[PDB]
Amino acid sequence: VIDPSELTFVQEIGSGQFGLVHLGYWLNKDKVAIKTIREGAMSEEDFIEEAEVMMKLSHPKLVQLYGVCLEQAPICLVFEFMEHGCLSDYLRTQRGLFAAETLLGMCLDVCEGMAYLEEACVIHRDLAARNCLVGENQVIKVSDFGPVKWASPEVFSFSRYSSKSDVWSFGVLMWEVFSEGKIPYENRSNSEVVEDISTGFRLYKPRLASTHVYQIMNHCWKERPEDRPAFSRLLRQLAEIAESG
Repeated sequence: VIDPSELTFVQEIGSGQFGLVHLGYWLNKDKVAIKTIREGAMSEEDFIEEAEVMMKLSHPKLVQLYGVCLEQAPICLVFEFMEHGCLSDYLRTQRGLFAAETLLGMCLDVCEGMAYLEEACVIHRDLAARNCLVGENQVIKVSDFGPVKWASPEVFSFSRYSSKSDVWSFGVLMWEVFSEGKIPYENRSNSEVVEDISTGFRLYKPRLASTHVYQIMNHCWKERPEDRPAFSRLLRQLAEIAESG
């Protein structure tokens, strides 16, 4: 589903060399977010292979794609627009207005997304509040798929990604959510956080996080990947708590 240029560009709303993100409209009708590339930022093949897989993946909790622009000019990906920006950003402002029953619902949205990605054998090498989008009333959707404060030990060292590495990250994101968007290990060095985690230190439990939520957070943070629950499991565990909580 290729887009020629039926795209109107409005404002810059995101960046990182691999292109910027603009708020646009497709056909003067649909509000969209357009991710352009740069120049020699991504091989044509890299971006093509990436777009295809992204278009292969679809879940209610992942950001939806409208199409791609290979029709020249900066190459780009047209996503649906998320009316509330990125979670992290939403969690920081709005701080003090969240009910625990609301923050957990958020975590559950990213978990459903992540369960889907997990089964699809996809690894989100950078799961964090900054890559989650808020839209249709609180609904959280994961994006930027297809930062050692979020890396599991196996990543720190061997750079061994996996589905479990994601869960570890998910754990940090939960901390992020429940702390209403605070910086994990803020006052600390990368070549310092590794020290603490390696000894058994874990992010402190946020006030809004109940001991039961914290428990799961600590299960995502087990040293061994195999000791961590799959997202498929995290989802059901989070559900129970939420249900009763």
